[PDB]
Amino acid sequence: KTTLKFAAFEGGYGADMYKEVVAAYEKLNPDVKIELTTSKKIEDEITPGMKAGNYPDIVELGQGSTSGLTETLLKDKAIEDVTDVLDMKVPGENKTVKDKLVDGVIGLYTNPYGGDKTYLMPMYYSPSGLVYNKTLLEQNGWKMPTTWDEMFKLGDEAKAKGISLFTYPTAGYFDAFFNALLADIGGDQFYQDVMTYKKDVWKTDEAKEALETTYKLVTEYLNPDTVGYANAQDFTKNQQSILDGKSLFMPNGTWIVNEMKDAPRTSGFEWGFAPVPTVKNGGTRYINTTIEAVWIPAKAKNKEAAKKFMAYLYSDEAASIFAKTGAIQPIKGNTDDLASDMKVFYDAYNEDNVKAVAGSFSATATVEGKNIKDDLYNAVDSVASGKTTLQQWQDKLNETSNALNAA
Ligand SMILES: CC(=O)N[C@@H]1[C@@H](O[C@@H]2O[C@H](CO)[C@H](O)[C@H](O)[C@H]2O)[C@H](O)[C@@H](CO)O[C@@H]1O
Ligand SMILES: [Ca+2]
Ligand code: NA
Ligand code: NA
Repeated sequence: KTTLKFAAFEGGYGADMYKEVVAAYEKLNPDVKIELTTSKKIEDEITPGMKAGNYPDIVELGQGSTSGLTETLLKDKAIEDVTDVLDMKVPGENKTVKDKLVDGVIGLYTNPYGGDKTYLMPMYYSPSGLVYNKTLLEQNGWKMPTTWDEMFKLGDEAKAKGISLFTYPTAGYFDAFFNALLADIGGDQFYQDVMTYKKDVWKTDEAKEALETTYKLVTEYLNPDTVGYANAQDFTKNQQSILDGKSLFMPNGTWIVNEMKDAPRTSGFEWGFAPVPTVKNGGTRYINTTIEAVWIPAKAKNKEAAKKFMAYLYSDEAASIFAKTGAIQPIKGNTDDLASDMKVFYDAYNEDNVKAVAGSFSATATVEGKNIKDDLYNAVDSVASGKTTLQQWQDKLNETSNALNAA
């Protein structure tokens, strides 16, 4: 009867998840009609509607997308406050969303403005770090490095066999990379200082070491085809180098299995997962808790019906549908009885001296002509191409961060 418009980003977990979730919600609430749209370019799909005033009612699109639409709408104050959804009952169950959510998932990612208001409800619960061919390392006797000195020495040995040490799909995948690396060096509070634009945080030795370590990685041990493929159309080709054995490591999450399931691979390939190495021996290594976001535009016409469907996305019925391709909703018990192909990822949490890290940059203030994500993530391509020095990389980060601190 009543029509709801839902637009969901199609990623490594696939688009058939939302087709099956929408149909299940329409089975529970037959008076609700959901016009589902899935696309790998959500902004280009819904922009004609937003330009014509026909906004979607609910959008699944986490931060760090290629278009940056979620961050743009947060800057423009165009995303509805959905704090009340936490206290809403999940359709078909006798519990609230806040009761089912895992502890600590509400933070700077879900509350980008820094307060207790939730604007981006957490989607998925994927650990992020480095993925590799477990078989290739074992056949060459190469142990998984825990430090970057072991990492660079491994890159020297791999190049003698025609293998580059490092690659990445797009430069945006350094969000989880730096989240772990910054917490590896400076610690928990230091990472929060970076996300909250603490004064002169990028002039600290901890922040300089994270950039210098990433500098040597992308200027010497990078696959020569990485930058040329670091786009929305060719990012799977950089990931394909891992399956072909031409690259050893790349930063990614649990969606990589279903995303590359039909791709060719070296004989006996097996997915390996590990946290991002730290700098010091025996130091704590962090695993990034990568979540996406579901939200409601401020210009949506059917906000109440979208809130009830958003609460349904945390039901057990929707969780079982999402988990078929590796998408683990951030609800309790969802890491129990995990699929076999997810075990190699979540078992990394059981390693010694390994903690979790989560969050993104604070959207509490905006400065004209400055994006801190471009100066840290997107700048990796310029650094790898040789157009940006280590000092220039650090100076622009400090200038933009301190400018956001004063705003
Ligand atoms: C190129 C692309 O769209 N890849 C998506 C991926 O989005 C990327 O996620 C990483 C996370 O480290 C980073 O934020 C990057 O900027 C994003 O483009 C999705 O996370 C997954 C799962 O939805 O599907 C694709 O791989
Ligand atoms: Ca120091
Ligand atoms: Na997962
Ligand atoms: Na999977």
